Amino acid sequence: TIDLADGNYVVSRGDGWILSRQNQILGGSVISNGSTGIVGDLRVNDNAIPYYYPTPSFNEEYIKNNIQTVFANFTEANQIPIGFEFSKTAPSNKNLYMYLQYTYIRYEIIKVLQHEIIERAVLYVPSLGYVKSIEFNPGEKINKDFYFLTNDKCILNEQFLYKKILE
Amino acid sequence: TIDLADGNYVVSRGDGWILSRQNQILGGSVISNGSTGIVGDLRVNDNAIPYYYPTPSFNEEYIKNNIQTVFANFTEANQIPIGFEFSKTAPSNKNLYMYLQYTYIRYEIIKVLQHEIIERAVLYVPSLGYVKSIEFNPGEKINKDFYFLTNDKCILNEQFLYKKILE
Amino acid sequence: RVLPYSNGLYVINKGDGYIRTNDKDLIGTLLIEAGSSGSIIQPRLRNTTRPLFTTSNDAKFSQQYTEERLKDAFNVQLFNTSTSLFKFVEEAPSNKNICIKAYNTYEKYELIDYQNGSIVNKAEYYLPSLGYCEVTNAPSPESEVVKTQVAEDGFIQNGPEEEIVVGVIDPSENIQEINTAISDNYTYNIPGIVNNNPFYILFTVNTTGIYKINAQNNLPSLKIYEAIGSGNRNFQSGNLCDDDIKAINYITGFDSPNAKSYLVVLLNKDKNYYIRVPQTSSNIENQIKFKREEGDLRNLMNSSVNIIDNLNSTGAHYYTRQSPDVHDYISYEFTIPGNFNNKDTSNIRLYTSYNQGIGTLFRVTETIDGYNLINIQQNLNLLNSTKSIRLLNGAIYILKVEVTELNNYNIKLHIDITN
Repeated sequence: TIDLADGNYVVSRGDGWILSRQNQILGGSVISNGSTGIVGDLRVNDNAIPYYYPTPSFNEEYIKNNIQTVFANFTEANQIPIGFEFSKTAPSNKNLYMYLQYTYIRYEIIKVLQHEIIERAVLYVPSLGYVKSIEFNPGEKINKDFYFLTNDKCILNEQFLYKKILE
Repeated sequence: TIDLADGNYVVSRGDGWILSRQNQILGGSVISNGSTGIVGDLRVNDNAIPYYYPTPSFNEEYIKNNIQTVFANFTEANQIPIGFEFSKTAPSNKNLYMYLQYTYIRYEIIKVLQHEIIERAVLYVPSLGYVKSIEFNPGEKINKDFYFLTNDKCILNEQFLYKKILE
Repeated sequence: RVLPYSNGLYVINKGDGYIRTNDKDLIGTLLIEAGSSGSIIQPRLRNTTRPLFTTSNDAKFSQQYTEERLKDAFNVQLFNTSTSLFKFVEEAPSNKNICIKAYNTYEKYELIDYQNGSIVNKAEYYLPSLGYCEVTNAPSPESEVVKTQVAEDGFIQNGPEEEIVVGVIDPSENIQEINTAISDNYTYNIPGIVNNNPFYILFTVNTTGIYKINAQNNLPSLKIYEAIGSGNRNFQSGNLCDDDIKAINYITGFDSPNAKSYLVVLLNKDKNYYIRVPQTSSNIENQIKFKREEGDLRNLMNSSVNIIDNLNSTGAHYYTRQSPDVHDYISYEFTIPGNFNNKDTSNIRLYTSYNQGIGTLFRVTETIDGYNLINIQQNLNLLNSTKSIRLLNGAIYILKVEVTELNNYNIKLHIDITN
């Protein structure tokens, strides 16, 4: 129940979103005893793919057009490659595991009626990445929460940046 | 005279082999007064070449096939490039010389008869590299041993990993 | 060790950092003279990478398929191409040389047909990962050489211990969907096109609550599954949205053919659920009734209510069913042989042979609104229970069993009646 005038709004939640079940897809490297690991990535037109969750009334096109008019235009931008990498050094006693996960911006577009949200379509367009380190002795049981994101989330704080879709 | 049953064995000696006369082929860089040098390499299909020393009864093919069944399959693997590099910083008083040399794995395949080795064919397939530093004032005579490997050797410890060739 | 799992397809992530024996996977060792530093880089000059795959059945569990199941389970994008890159770097101390060696690695996925107590099919998919590296003191090159025999082909894990399982929609079972969110009641007709095969029903609900879901005449027996991570992302009030999720989590339900059952489950508005109707067999038309239960029946929450119509006037009876996991529930609605005097009784001992449970006993009265459970006995300890109770002939009761210790895949319930 959100305090806005009846109508359609375009909305940016954060950079820094990450998706259910998708930790570990890219693989992960394991490094031991105070050597250093550096995993990183690029961006042709795989990383580049955005994920659309449309609704009746908010078709893919509608979404794309409408958020590219307000915010970061992505189709244009993710043609030029950009890189990112992380550099984790291990302690000397034990060894550690680090794996790469792609971060996304969460755009969504919302129908409001009666200070209430009746409908929401969502677009995740890929930003950069994020790595998670963990130190382990072999046999040491690990928290399932570490390897499995069970519900989408932002690893940064969210936000709610909005614009009314015009008539 | 080695304690094995009559027959043909496939054998891995170490990673870390380096070859007679071949130090300095790649060149070397000379860096002075506490600046830092970084030499390194890649691997298209030059570094990629393996060196075969076959015998009657152990032809190139025989060798290739037989060690790729047991060990690191190289023809497949050395199509994807892999890099390596080294970073030597010089002292501040004097200046130094560092040169690059390719390391190899030494595979060999051996006919044994009477707890004795009657025959041996050899394959050097390239692994990564190795650099040798040395500090010098000009005029300072250098040990010929430093620039010239007179007989093949392993710069790591050897090993002797083996499998019988089947019938 | 019991590993109850409501039979079907499961893909597991058995962990990262796997390598093959005999350094089939070593990139190479390089040796770092004291006071220098040295790295080994996978730059991805060339993308292509090789996964490794082995299966019990090529015909069923083909690499293409077992790849698709990873898409289903973890939305894995790429299988033999990574643009993601790795390097390992090390500095040697000034006293001694160091030497760093690097191996390529794999995440190890397992794909499983787990039908009815045992894995009837299994594939192992080794997905190319991002490295393992060992740093050791430089070995003395004079150190003696041990004639040493190579090892059996296989795998070593260097990553931390991991095993995380994900249920997946069986691509051979169709999906049918209910576009309208279920509100308070809803009756669904099994369409033509399912042809009495198994299939899935995707649906959602409007306001969150407890629902009784049965089929016509509580037959066939159903299962319900939550879809993982549903209902963040898109939503349209009143209807469902696809979300794009075929990774599923078993809530409750039997796999048994021709057992009579109804499900009683909690359902949350911000999630999507699949139901799995099994092979119909029958040529008559069937239906799935969803009712929202606001009454006493919420007591059976996240239980499948098993139906026993068939008691003999006296004697031993038993009812073997897939056991739920520790701290989940199986329930049992039974009506006791004999006409209802309201003074007549039959003596009823309720044992269980293999697993322990907390049994809860209710008398059932039914009104036009719904069941009413009157509370008869609590805290009953079932495992080989000496105990008995006099129940009323012709009256109808429900036993709700919480599993406490899980000692066997099936839970066998006895109703041994005396007079």
